[PDB]
Amino acid sequence: MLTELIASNRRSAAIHAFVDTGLSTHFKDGIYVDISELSRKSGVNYARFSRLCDFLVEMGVLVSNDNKFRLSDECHVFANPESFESFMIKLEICSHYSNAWLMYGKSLFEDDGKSAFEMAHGRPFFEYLDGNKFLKSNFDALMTRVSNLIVEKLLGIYDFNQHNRILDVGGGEGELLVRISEKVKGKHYAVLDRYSELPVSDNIDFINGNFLNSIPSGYDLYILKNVLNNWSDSDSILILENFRKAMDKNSSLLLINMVKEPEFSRSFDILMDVLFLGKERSFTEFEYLANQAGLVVQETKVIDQSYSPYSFIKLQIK
Amino acid sequence: SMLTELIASNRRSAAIHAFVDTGLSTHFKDGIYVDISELSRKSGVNYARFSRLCDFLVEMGVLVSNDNKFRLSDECHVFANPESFESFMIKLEICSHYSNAWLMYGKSLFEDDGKSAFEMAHGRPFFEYLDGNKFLKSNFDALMTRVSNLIVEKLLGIYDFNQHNRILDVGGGEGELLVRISEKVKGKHYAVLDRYSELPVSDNIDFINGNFLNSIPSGYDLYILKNVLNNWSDSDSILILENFRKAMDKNSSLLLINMVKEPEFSRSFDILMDVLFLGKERSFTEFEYLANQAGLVVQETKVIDQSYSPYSFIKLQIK
Ligand SMILES: Nc1ncnc2c1ncn2[C@@H]1O[C@H](CSCC[C@H](N)C(=O)O)[C@@H](O)[C@H]1O
Ligand SMILES: Nc1ncnc2c1ncn2[C@@H]1O[C@H](CSCC[C@H](N)C(=O)O)[C@@H](O)[C@H]1O
Ligand SMILES: COc1cc(O)cc2c1C(=O)c1c(O)cccc1C2=O
Ligand SMILES: COc1cc(O)cc2c1C(=O)c1c(O)cccc1C2=O
Ligand code: NA
Ligand code: NA
Ligand code: NA
Ligand code: NA
Repeated sequence: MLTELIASNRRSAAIHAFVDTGLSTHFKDGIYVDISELSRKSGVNYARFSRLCDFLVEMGVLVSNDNKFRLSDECHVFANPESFESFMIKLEICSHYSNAWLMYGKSLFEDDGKSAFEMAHGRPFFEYLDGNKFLKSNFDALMTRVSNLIVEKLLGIYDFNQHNRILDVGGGEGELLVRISEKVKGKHYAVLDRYSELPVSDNIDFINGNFLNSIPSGYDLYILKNVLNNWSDSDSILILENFRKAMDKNSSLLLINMVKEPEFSRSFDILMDVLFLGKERSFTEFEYLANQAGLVVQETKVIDQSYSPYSFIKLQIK
Repeated sequence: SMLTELIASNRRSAAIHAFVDTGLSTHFKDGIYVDISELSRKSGVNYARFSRLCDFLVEMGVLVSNDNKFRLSDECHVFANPESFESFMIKLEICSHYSNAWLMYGKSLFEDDGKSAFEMAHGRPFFEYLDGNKFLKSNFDALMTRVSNLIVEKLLGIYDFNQHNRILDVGGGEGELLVRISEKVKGKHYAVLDRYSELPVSDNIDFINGNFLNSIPSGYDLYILKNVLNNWSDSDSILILENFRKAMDKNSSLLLINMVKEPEFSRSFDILMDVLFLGKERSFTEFEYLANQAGLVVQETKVIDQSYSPYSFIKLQIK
């Protein structure tokens, strides 16, 4: 078993070959595929692609019957190139992620606050993405897709209608607030991120800002989704301090994050270390940082997403 | 979820790599419990960040956690020894050259030029490329030396090497298999053929710089071909075995020894052979077919059980 654990990478690489080529897009709506006919149609090598299909059956990605193959129920997402899972495998084993992982070991002996990613590429993750269209488009697309998947549940567990002026900080392409604004109308909607060129969307104010320097005041609802996992404890407190300075007594901050729970994998925690010198935090750790910034936890809920549990934390100023 | 953690399979390999390649794992010898605060003080590794990696290694079953200390699992004792095959395996498994080969795998399936994904990434076939890369050649040859050393006792146990006079190991690399056999089976002539820019030296071994695609030398009564055919197409595999038939007389024997594909075990190795070589992991049946096409007869077959994989042992003579 230990040699196949060492060879874990091979599972990721096999899925990449199947999905990144678009071969998986021939397996829509649970159809059984004749690999002989797929080979003639697409010009993929029959015998060598048949061998990859056998390894995908072993992995449980494909199901074998009547001398054909279908995607498993869970793996229907691989037939859709717009699926978050399609964008995830495109990034997971890309050359930039690989080269960052190869600096991980060395990064554990350095104290200069440089991520494994920065050691490999010469700039921190988001600064590097500014000059790399492959990384930025695919990463921003992944975040747009997971945002889209949480909007319904989020609207369900919190009354957005009470609020007037809403700012999503580090909101990226602004998918979260665009989808919220279609359901909760007649509000003011703003999205802050790092924009070389401002996005444009009906009734969205896009702001080019820096949440390490300042959060703009005069909003009664702030959102910070999947940002703190990219930052040290020190940088996290600084971001939360900037919220406290921007917020008055009536303001609310919705802190929304993939949350660390003992039953689930630590693999994401380690990726945040490699890419950002960040971490996946528990409810307790998030509460500690918030208290250090002079904020108080007024509500906590868990949102069950398919891939991971999510922490919903409503914060107000002390 | 299960699907997102399968997509993230690479993270397991990378975590093991960071733990072993740094030599951190060499602090966990003899199943001792390590205090990560002490290890940090001694080695200068970040306590908090290394403690998180240890928790992932516990999840994987590489480490065992008791009273805020960590030991290697019984199975993973090998990670504390930098001479172990497993140490060399993880240093190659996610190295930049293997990674870049894997990123060409999908594209390689639409080409019919007989270029491996490795050659598409690097501009030369695997072994030709290793001639100009000491990192890959030294670590690959070291891995092969370690797995050769692990099979020698079982091999001597299942075959009578003492009946033979002149022994050639073809593609024998650093010559570890014949060096270890020669310490237990004395008074013989021992030769090792491979691609040598400079000939290795070892008491009573004749190292030959050769090419088994062009010719194999006649005048030996025992020939060995271990873990070579998995690096070659069916066509090139047949050519290698024909070259043996042309080298052999009716009294010659060839021992064809290979990791063998059985349905109970993972297809992951078969796919690696495609990526690196346009090779494949073959069944007993497939090996016997290639041998028949080359004009060789199966005298004997056995299975050798190694910890990680089954091995095919096939004795061949000419028709
Ligand atoms: N200093 C900074 N100021 C503002 N935004 C920043 C920033 N550093 C990083 N970001 C942004 O932080 C985001 C992290 S990814 C999270 C995106 C979005 N909140 C979602 O959950 O889907 C990226 O969009 C990145 O561009
Ligand atoms: N054309 C060629 N002629 C001879 N040896 C070759 C060759 N092409 C590759 N090789 C050798 O084939 C070997 C494959 S790895 C097997 C090594 C050894 N027999 C063992 O089992 O441990 C390598 O040592 C490589 O250098
Ligand atoms: C670098 O990857 C991420 C960074 C984030 O800030 C947030 C997420 C990710 C992910 O990779 C990710 C993922 O692969 C699957 C589901 C969710 C996420 C993130 O939220
Ligand atoms: C390129 O990898 C190999 C080529 C071979 O001819 C034989 C082996 C290998 C391996 O990679 C390998 C491994 O990773 C772990 C255990 C055994 C082997 C090979 O025998
Ligand atoms: Na296609
Ligand atoms: Na990612
Ligand atoms: Na050469
Ligand atoms: Na040898």
